[PDB]
Amino acid sequence: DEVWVVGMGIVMSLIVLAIVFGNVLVITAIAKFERLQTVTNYFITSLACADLVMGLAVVPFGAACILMKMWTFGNFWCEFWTSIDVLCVTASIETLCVIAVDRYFAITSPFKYQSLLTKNKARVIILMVWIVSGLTSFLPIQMHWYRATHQEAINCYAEETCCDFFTNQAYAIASSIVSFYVPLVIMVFVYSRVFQEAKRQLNIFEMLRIDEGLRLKIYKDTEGYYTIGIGHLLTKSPSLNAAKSELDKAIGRNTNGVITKDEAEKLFNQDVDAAVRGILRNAKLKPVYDSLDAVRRAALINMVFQMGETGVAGFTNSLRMLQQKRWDEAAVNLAKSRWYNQTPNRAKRVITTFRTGTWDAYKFCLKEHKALKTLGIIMGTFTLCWLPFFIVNIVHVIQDNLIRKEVYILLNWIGYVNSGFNPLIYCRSPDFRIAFQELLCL
Ligand SMILES: *SCCCOc1ccc(CCNC[C@H](O)c2ccc(O)c3[nH]c(=O)ccc23)cc1OC
Ligand SMILES: CC(C)CCC[C@@H](C)[C@H]1CC[C@H]2[C@@H]3CC=C4C[C@@H](O)CC[C@]4(C)[C@H]3CC[C@]12C
Repeated sequence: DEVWVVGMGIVMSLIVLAIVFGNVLVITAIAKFERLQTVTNYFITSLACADLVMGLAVVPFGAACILMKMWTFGNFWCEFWTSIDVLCVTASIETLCVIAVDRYFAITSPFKYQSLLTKNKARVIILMVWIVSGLTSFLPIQMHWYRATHQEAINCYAEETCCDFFTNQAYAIASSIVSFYVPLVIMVFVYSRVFQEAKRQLNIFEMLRIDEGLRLKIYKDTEGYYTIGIGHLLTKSPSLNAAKSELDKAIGRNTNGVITKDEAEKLFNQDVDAAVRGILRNAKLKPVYDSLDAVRRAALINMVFQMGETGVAGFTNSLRMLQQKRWDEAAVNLAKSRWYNQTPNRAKRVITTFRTGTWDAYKFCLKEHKALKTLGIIMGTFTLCWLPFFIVNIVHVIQDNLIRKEVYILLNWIGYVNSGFNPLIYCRSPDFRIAFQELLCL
C-alpha cells in the first residue's frame, strides 16, 4: 500500500534504535564496572562493537534503500557501506569462534573456568580478528574482485542509484566459506565439546552442591544444630564457640568462621565415606544399595544427606522396588511421600535420576553451567539468523536467477536484526542484570 511504506519505516526505525541503544549498554557496562572486566567479556565488547557499527553505518543506510527503492548516497559510500557490512559479519563469526576455543581451554584447564589468556594478550586476539576481517572483507570489495562479468551486474555498478550486491561465482564461494562456513564448522564442533565436558563434570559433590547448597559460613540447619558447607554437622551443642573448635580440628588451620570451596569438597568426601558405611551397617539400606549403579548410588546418598539413615529406611515400599531394579514403579512411591511435599524441586531431580540412571536431571543447574548455556545461545542465534541467507546464497551459484530479489533481501535482513538480539540474551546472566539496572536507574 501507499501509506504502508510510512508504517514499515517506523518499524525499521525501532530496529535501528534496538541495535544501537542495546549494544551501547553492553559496551558501557563492561568499561564502567570493574566487576565485568573478564577475558571472555573483552571478546563480548568486541562482539557488541561489531553489532554497534551495523546499527550506525549499515542498518540505517540499508533501511533507506528499501524506503526509496534506490541509492541516494553515491557510488563512494555504496562500496564503503558494503565493505563495513561484510566486515561486521566476518568479525562476529570469528569472535564467536575464538570464545568457543577459549571456553574449551578454560574448561579442560586444571584451574577450571579460568581463561589461559591474560588481559593484554586477549586485546591482541581482538585486534588479530579485526585485521584478518579487514584483509578478507575490505580488500576484495575496495580493490575490485567481486564485480561480475555479465551485463545485468555492470548496469548496477554504473548507476548511482543502484547498490545491489551482484557477485561472481568465484567470490560467492570464497566469501561464504572463508568469512562464514569455516569459522562456523570450528565454532559448532569446539563448543559441542564444551557441553560434553560440562556433562563429564557431573559428580556426587556437584549433585549435592545444587540440592543442599555450598555455604562457606557457619549456619544453623532445619533442626537447629551448627552446619557448614554441604550438610556437614559440626556439633549438636547450642553454643557457637563449640562449632569453631570442631571446624579447626576437621581442617587443620585457624578458620575463624569462613572456609573455602576446596576445603568444603574435602569435608564432603569425609562425610560421603561415613554415609556409605552408615548405609552398609544398616540392615534395610544395605541390600537395596548393592542393587544400585554408580549414578543411582549417589541419588540414595543424596536422601541420607537430607534426612539420615533412619529416615531413608522408613521408605519400606520404595526400597523394595528399588532393590528389584524397578525404576518407574519406585518413582511413584517416592513421589507419594513427606520428602516430596517438603522439598519438591530437590525430590524431582533425585526421582528422575533413579528413573533414568543418568545425571541429565542436573543439566545447566550450576552457576558455571548457566553461563555456558548463555554463550551457547549467542552462537545459536547467529547461526539461525545468518545460515538461512548463506545456504540460499550457494543456490545462486548452482542455478542462476532462481531465488527472488525479495527473498535474498529478507534473508539478509534476518541477520541485520541479530545485531540487536545479543543484548537481550545478555540479560540472562545475573551479573549483567545488575549492571543494566544501575546504569538505567531501575
Ligand atoms: S541498496 C540495494 C537494495 C537493498 O538490498 C541490499 C543489497 C546489498 C546489501 C549488502 C550486501 N550484503 C552482504 C551480505 O550480508 C554478505 C555478507 C558476508 C559475505 O561473506 C557475503 N558473501 C556473499 O557472497 C554475498 C553476500 C555476503 C544489502 C541490501 O539490503 C539492504
Ligand atoms: C572501527 C573498526 C576499524 C574496528 C574497531 C575495533 C574496536 C571496536 C575493537 C578493537 C580493540 C577492542 C578493545 C580492546 C580493549 C578493550 C579494553 C577493555 O577493558 C574493554 C574492551 C575494549 C574497549 C575493546 C573494545 C572493542 C575494540 C576497541
